[PDB]
Amino acid sequence: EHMESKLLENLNLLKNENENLNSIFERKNKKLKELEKDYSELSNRYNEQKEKMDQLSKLAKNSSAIEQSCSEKLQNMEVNYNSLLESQNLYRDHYSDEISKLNEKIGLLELELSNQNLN
Amino acid sequence: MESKLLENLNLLKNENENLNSIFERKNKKLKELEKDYSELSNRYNEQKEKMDQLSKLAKNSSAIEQSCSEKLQNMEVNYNSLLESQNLYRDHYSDEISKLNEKIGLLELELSN
Amino acid sequence: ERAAAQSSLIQSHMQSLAANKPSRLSDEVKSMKQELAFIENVIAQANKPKLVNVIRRESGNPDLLELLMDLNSYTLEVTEGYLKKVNVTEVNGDNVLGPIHVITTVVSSLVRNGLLIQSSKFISKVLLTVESIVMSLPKDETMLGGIFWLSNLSRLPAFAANQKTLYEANGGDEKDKLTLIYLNDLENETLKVFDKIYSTWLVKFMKHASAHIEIFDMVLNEKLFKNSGDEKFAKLFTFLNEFDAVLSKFQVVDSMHTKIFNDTLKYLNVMLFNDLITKSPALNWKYGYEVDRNIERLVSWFEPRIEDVRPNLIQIIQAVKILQLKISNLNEFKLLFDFWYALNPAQIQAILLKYKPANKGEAGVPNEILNYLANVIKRENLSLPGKMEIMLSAQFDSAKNHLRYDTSAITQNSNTEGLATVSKIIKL
Repeated sequence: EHMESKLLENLNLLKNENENLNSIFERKNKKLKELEKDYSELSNRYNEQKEKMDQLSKLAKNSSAIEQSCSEKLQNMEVNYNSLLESQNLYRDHYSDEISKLNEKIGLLELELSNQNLN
Repeated sequence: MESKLLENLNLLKNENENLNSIFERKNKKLKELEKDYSELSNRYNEQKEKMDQLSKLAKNSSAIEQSCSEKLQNMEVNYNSLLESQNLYRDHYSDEISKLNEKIGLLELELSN
Repeated sequence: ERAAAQSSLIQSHMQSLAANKPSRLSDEVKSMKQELAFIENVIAQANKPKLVNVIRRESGNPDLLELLMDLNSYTLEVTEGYLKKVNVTEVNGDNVLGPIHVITTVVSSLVRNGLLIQSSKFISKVLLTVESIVMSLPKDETMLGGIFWLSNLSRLPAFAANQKTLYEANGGDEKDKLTLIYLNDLENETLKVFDKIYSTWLVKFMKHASAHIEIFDMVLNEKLFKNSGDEKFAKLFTFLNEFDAVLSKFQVVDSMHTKIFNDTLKYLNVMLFNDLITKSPALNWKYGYEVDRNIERLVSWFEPRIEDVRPNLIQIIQAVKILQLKISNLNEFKLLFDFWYALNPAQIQAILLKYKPANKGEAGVPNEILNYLANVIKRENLSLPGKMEIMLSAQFDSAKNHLRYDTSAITQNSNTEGLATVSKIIKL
C-alpha cells in the first residue's frame, strides 16, 4: 500500500532515467558516425594534397634543371661575345696601326727619292 | 504485488547498468576519433605549407626562365651585330690596303723612268 | 749619273713579276712590307778593309805612351787580376759599374794615342773573358750575377759610339778615317757580344727561375681555381720586386731595365704558349677564361712599370681568346680568321685540335673547320720555304737603341786597383 507507493515512484524514476540515457546514447552515436565521415574525407583529402604535392616536386626539379641549364648557356654566351669583341679590337687596334706605320714608310721612302731627284 | 513491481525495479536498474556502460564505451571511442581527426587535420596544414613554399620556389624558378632565356636571346642579337659589323671592317682595310698600294704603284713608276 | 739606268732595269722586272689565291689581309701586309723593304734597298745602290795604327803626339807624356806600348800587362791585371776575380754577391755597391769604368779608361786613352792595333787586342781579349765568367756563374749567382755584367756591358757599345763624337768633325785622312772606322767598328763587335751573351743568359735565367716560381701551375692549370694561386702569385710578385731591386742595386741603364721586362714577358709568352699545347691538358671555352683571367694577374705587376705590356704576350692572350669562343660555322670562322694575327694557321690547327668540351660530347669542334685549316696549312707550306713551325721559340731583338753612355753615374760608382790607377794619373 504505502510501500508500493514509494516503490512505484522509485521505479518510474528509473524509467525516466532510462529514456534519458537512451536519448543521449543516440546522440553520442550521431557524433561518432559523423566524425568518421569527415575523417574518411580528410583521410582522402590528405592523399590528394600529397599527390598534388608530388607534382610540385617534379615540376620543381624540372624547372630547376632549366634555370640551372640556361645559366650555363648565358656564361658560355657571355664569354663568347666577350672574347669575340675583345679581339675585334686588337684586330683593328693592330691593323689600323700597322697600316699607318706602313703608309708612313712609303711617304718617307718617296721623300728621300724626290729629294735625290731635285739634287 | 510488492515482489513483481520490485522485479521490474531490479530489471531496469540492471539494464540501466548495462545501458549506461556501453554509453561509457561509446563516448570513450568518440574521444579517440576526435583525436585522429585533430591529428590528420594538422597534417593537412603541414602539407598546405610545404606546398605554398614550393609555390614560391616555383615562382622564382619561373621568373628566371624569363630573365635568363631572355638575356640569352638578347645576346644572340648583339653577337650577330658584331659579326655582320666585321664584314664592314675587313673592307675598310682591304680598301685601305689597295690605297697603300697605289702609293707604291705610282712610286714604282717614278723609278722606272 | 750613268747608274740611273741599272736601277730602272732590275726594277722593270720586280713589277712585271709583281703585279695564287685571294690571299687575306695578314698575307697582303707581309707582301707589302716586302715590296717596301725591297724598293728601299734599291735606293742605296766594299772590297778590302785593313787595320792601321796612327801617330801619337798630344797629351801623351813620355811614360804614358810607354805603359800603353806594353799591352801584355794592363790586360792581365784587368782580366785575371780583378775582373775575373770580382765576387758579385759582394761588391761594395759604392763602385758597381767598376768594370765598365775601368775597361773604358783604357780603351779611352789607348785610342787617344792612336795605338789601335794595341786596343782592338785588349778589348777583344776582354770580351771573350767577360762572356766566360757569365757562362760560368752558379745556378744562384745567375740572378744578380748576370745583370751585374750586362748593364756593365750595355755601356760599352755606348761609350764607344760616344768615343766617336770626339774624333769626328775634324777631317783628317789618318787619325780620323782609320779611327772613326775602328770605333764605328767596335760598336758592332761589342753589340754582338753583348746581345748574344744576354740572350743566352736571359733564356737560361728564365728557365731556372720559372721553376723556382712554378709559373705553369699558377696560370695554365685546372687543378688551381683557388685564391691559392693568389697565394703563389704573391710569391711571383715577391720575386719580381726582388728582380727589380737588382737592376737598380746595379745602376742598370734605364731603357734597358725596360727591354728586360718586355723580354721577360716574351719568354713567359713562349713557354706559356708552348706548354698550352703540351701539358695544358684538355682545352675548353671555360678553361680559356680561367687562364685568361690568370694571365690578368701576371700582367698586373707590369701595368705600373712598363708601357704596352700585353703586346708581348699576344701569342697566348690571343691564343686564349680563340678557345674562349668555340666556333661551329665554317663561314664564321672563315670570316673571323683575319682576327688571330699572331698565330699562323699551323698553331691554330694546334690549339684547335687539342680541344674537347668536358661539357659531355656536347660542344664538339666541327670537321668542316678542322679541314679548312689542314688545307690552308698545306697551301702555305710549299708557297714559301717548307712547313711553317708550331712550337714557339724564344728570342729577343737587339739592344741597339736601348744601351746608354752617361759618364756621370759611371764615375759616381767607380774606384780602382793597380796598374790602371797610375795609367789614369799620367793620362791628362
